[PDB]
Amino acid sequence: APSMGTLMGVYLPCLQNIFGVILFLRLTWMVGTAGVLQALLIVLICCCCTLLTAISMSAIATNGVVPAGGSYFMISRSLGPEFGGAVGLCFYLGTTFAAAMYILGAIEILLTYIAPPAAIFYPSGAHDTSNATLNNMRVYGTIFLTFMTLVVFVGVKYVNKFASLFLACVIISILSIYAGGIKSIFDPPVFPVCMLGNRTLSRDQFDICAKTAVVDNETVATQLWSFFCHSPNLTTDSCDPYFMLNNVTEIPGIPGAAAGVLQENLWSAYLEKGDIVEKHGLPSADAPSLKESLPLYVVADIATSFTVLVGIFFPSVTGIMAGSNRSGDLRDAQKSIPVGTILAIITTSLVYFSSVVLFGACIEGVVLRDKYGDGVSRNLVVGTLAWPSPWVIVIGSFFSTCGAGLQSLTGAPRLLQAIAKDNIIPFLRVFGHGKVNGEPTWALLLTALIAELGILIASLDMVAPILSMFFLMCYLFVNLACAVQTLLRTPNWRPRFKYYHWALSFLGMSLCLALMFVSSWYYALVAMLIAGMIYKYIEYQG
Amino acid sequence: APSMGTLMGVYLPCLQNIFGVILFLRLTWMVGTAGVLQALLIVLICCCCTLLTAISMSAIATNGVVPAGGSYFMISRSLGPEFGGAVGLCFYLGTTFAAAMYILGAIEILLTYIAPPAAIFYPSGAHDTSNATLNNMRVYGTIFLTFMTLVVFVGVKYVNKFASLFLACVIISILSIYAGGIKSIFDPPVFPVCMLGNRTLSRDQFDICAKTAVVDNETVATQLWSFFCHSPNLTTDSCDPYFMLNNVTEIPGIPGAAAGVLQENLWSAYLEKGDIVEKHGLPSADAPSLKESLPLYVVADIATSFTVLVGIFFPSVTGIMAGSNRSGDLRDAQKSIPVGTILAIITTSLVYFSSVVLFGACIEGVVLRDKYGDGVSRNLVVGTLAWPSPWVIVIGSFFSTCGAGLQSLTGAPRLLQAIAKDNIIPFLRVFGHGKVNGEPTWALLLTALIAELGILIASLDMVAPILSMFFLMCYLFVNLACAVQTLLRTPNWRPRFKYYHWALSFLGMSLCLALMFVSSWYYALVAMLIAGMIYKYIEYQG
Ligand SMILES: *[C@@H]1O[C@H](CO)[C@@H](O[C@@H]2O[C@H](CO)[C@@H](O)[C@H](O)[C@H]2NC(C)=O)[C@H](O)[C@H]1NC(C)=O
Ligand SMILES: *[C@@H]1O[C@H](CO)[C@@H](O[C@@H]2O[C@H](CO)[C@@H](O)[C@H](O)[C@H]2NC(C)=O)[C@H](O)[C@H]1NC(C)=O
Ligand SMILES: *[C@@H]1O[C@H](CO)[C@@H](O[C@@H]2O[C@H](CO)[C@@H](O)[C@H](O)[C@H]2NC(C)=O)[C@H](O)[C@H]1NC(C)=O
Ligand SMILES: *[C@@H]1O[C@H](CO)[C@@H](O[C@@H]2O[C@H](CO)[C@@H](O)[C@H](O)[C@H]2NC(C)=O)[C@H](O)[C@H]1NC(C)=O
Ligand SMILES: Cc1csc(N(C(=O)CSc2ccc(-c3ccccc3)nn2)C2CC2)n1
Ligand SMILES: Cc1csc(N(C(=O)CSc2ccc(-c3ccccc3)nn2)C2CC2)n1
Repeated sequence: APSMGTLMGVYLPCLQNIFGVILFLRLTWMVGTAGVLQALLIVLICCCCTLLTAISMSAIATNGVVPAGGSYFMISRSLGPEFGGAVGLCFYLGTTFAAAMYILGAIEILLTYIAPPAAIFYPSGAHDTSNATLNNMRVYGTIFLTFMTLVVFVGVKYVNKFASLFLACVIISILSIYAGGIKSIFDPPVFPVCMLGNRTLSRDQFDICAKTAVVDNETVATQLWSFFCHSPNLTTDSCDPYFMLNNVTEIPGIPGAAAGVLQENLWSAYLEKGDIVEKHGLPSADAPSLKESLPLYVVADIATSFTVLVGIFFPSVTGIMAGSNRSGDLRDAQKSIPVGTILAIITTSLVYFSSVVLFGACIEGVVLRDKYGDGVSRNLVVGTLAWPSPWVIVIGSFFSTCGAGLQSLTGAPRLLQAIAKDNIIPFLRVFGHGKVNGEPTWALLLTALIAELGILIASLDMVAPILSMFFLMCYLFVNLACAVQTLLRTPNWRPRFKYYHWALSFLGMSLCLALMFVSSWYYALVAMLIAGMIYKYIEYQG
Repeated sequence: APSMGTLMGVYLPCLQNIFGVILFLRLTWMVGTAGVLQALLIVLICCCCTLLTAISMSAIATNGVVPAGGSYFMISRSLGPEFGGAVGLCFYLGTTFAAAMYILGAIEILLTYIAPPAAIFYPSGAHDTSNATLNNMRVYGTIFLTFMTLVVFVGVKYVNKFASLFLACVIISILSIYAGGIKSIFDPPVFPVCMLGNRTLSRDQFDICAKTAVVDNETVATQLWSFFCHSPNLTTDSCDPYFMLNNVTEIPGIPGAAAGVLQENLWSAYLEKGDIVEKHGLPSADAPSLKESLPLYVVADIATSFTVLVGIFFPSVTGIMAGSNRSGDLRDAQKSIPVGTILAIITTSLVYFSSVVLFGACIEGVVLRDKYGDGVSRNLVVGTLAWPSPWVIVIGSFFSTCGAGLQSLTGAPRLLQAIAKDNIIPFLRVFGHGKVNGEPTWALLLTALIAELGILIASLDMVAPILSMFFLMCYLFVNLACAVQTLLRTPNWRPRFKYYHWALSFLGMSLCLALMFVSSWYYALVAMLIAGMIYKYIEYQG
């Protein structure tokens, strides 16, 4: 018999789950590659679909009748059980796999940056190859998932504390990054980046960045010159003409917040796979490039385009259902779910916009698209923006991913119990009537096993678009259910009196159905096929 | 009401399906990497498991009661329907996917070698990237699969003709390769291979193989010297010391059949990924190797070991069920299936052994492990062994793969109909009572759709071990069923009177159950789980 109210019941969980980790790490890459304007447009599109879905859900919940079950109950009541069951099952699978991926990301964040100094779990995998890190993940993520499932098994009263602490840490990290940005505007930090000609080269091989140097009144080896130039004598031009013709120089990578940098970084620059990231302002002579010289540069990892960028970014904006599916507590959910969801979504969108604009206007353009940090000692560029130190941002990202995973894991069992509580799927009957007070039991086991299988895979990033397709399908179905319910003599209305809600819901449904289509039609077809199969099975069961 | 007799009914299909294409292309790689002795041992192990399964099947069929259905009916009658249904379903899936992979391999053989000159289907894909070839396959394989399904739909009376022609072509290719081997023993061909120091380098960049040459009474550019050495003047040692210190030379790659080559090629040589294949007899100085010089060599593709080699080779020895599942024709199958299966299996094993020994004793060891042909103009080494020309061997391989795919496609519907003919699986009832005369109809559609999905994947090589696991599970279950049936008061006995059949079946079952385990336990666990799920579903249906 829980009742979590509005603020903690539906606002904090949604905001905490929405943030993810894309803001801390991939946001700089996106802004650098697509420019400020295109990044703003893409974030606006994603937030627009999410806000339209939230508004449709609020309109549906205005009736104040949802007793239990998340969006699945609403969809089943409005449209019909046959579609509602399939949508709920797909959404539950997506939520479980998203929780698994969040936990994996948190574990890998911890391994790479959190405590690599403590052997970076070297005994766990010994770093023989990528398999070593994969095993380290497969073990540590499982060790953490067991604890997460154990904690979530107890009533949510003991779950909201950890989520609140994680959200507090994430907010602290965001405030620190903004303070670092303002300080850089008032006092730029130090962050040298090595650029030869007008290109950029990873500063991980040579100790110093200079074609020639003088030690003991004599020319030096110039380790940089040693690479791509095997002649250790100054009076020699044997190696590639690029070194001799072009010139090497060092430029700040974090010139702070200034009008010039932001204005120069406005437009976008998409590069195909294998290209070399190079600044445009400074000069560079043209000469043939030796094949061996290619590795000693900065090369794009994947092709860059608006559609691919939108597909990559969209998942970071999902998870608005944390406060929707969770309905056991929060008495009088009618007056709580919509306001909380809208507030959290709007705050997240505003923070995303401000962060993207600041990143565009603060950091040097060349560094931004230098993904993986190979350009500068592989260290986190955004971390240096943090006021105190990169540790604050790294720990913030780790806690954010862990908390998002925990919130998704907590949410999934409620939806599973709601689906099974109704005799809609014959073989899910046992997964109902959990512990007293309505807590989900005997379904937490199923969700935990699903997450454990996902962890055992330890490569869920391969099937990235499947979860996005599931989430978009659920949102589109919610929008359509709201539209039909309003059409079919729905008295539920906000203070504004009009029929424009029909058009709004249709616009959102079309918008981020085409969104999923452009993201990956290849997997959208598979997701639609799975939904159809579940719908046919439901029809057979009747 | 068909009756195909013994020879054509059960012998020709099994033998023509067993051959595959591994003999023509990968056999040389296996013999070169693992040596003659280890290749003989591995082929012996695979053929031993296959022959033990065949003998167990013959013992079971000695009762002369199998009216219809392949190994599934035997297993269900002996052990029990619960296991039989699951084993039959897994075997049917494996056969369908094997047919799809065979058709894909045939299409890719045609694209790469059959008719690349006819634009190599350039308009189909334009060769923009690997996606171009993938689309070419996805289209041509479907175009061929539609025709294959259409032909197989008609009674087998119109199917055995194409299989007979394909088997005739394959036998012609085998005879040609043996004749070429004997001729090389009596008259070695010409096949220069470029070796620097004691290593080997692909002869695809430079026109001639010589560190220096004289044209117009002057030193030449020496294109080979241009690669890895960018100084175009003879009086210069700027480039890597390997070229100057070591010496480059040309050696025959096909010295014919001689005692020395075979004796020197006896022992094995396993190399880890990234290694460089080098001969042992000739000398080679030691000096540092430049990083850029690495690509201009011959590098192993994957790690080499006995277990991985056995796992790779085993699928080339399966398919002995072609004459077993097909039982609609061949009246009095009791006196036909065992003799035909044993004869075909023994002939295939003998041909494999002889071919491996000849390959070991004929071709130069260095070339053998030069997979993909990059060592010598990417052209098929085994093709040059053919007496008339490589075209005979290439067409033989293409026809062999096409025929194997066609035979598997023909076999699958019979097993599907047999499974559905019995009300064991509730939802397979519709897939029964095909066209008159017992021909499979309304199940050929399902098998064709499964094959079409596999083609659309066009990358079935990724899940290679799954089909191997399915086949090994089916064979092991057949062996266990034979053992139990003989134990449970089975009067079926051959002229030899003894109870050693129990021990023989147990030995085979253990042998190539551990075979699948060593091949891939990772996927063996998944296959076992799928079989258990099918068994539980069957139990529920009762
Ligand atoms: C890299 O070195 C070149 C050297 O030419 C610089 O271009 C100028 O070249 C003239 C020719 O002797 C010199 O007198 C100038 O001193 C050079 N300019 C400078 C600033 O040194 C080129 O400018 C150098 N790179 C950069 C970024 O300045
Ligand atoms: C860095 O330098 C390159 C080349 O110097 C410039 O981009 C063009 O590159 C082509 C090479 O095919 C040159 O022919 C052009 O002269 C270069 N400038 C143009 C086309 O305006 C550019 O300065 C930089 N390239 C980037 C930033 O991608
Ligand atoms: C590659 O060239 C070397 C050159 O040293 C050959 O080794 C011998 O070196 C001496 C030293 O001058 C020469 O007089 C000999 O003529 C060289 N031998 C030969 C056969 O030319 C080395 O033998 C050469 N490579 C091969 C495979 O013979
Ligand atoms: C080809 O040459 C290599 C090296 O010259 C020989 O294998 C050994 O390689 C190591 C390199 O670390 C040398 O130190 C040894 O002197 C080489 N010979 C040995 C260990 O007996 C060998 O002749 C050839 N390598 C092959 C065939 O793999
Ligand atoms: C060390 C590190 C750096 S960056 C990083 N990352 C993360 O920590 C995120 S892992 C992740 C990815 C996707 C999803 C997801 C959620 C909902 C729907 C679809 C997908 N969830 N979680 C990933 C590469 C960006 N790890
Ligand atoms: C151009 C070319 C060269 S070599 C080649 N190959 C082929 O043509 C064979 S494609 C193939 C592979 C596996 C199976 C199979 C059958 C039964 C059970 C498990 C696997 N069937 N078919 C493949 C790489 C060797 N193509």
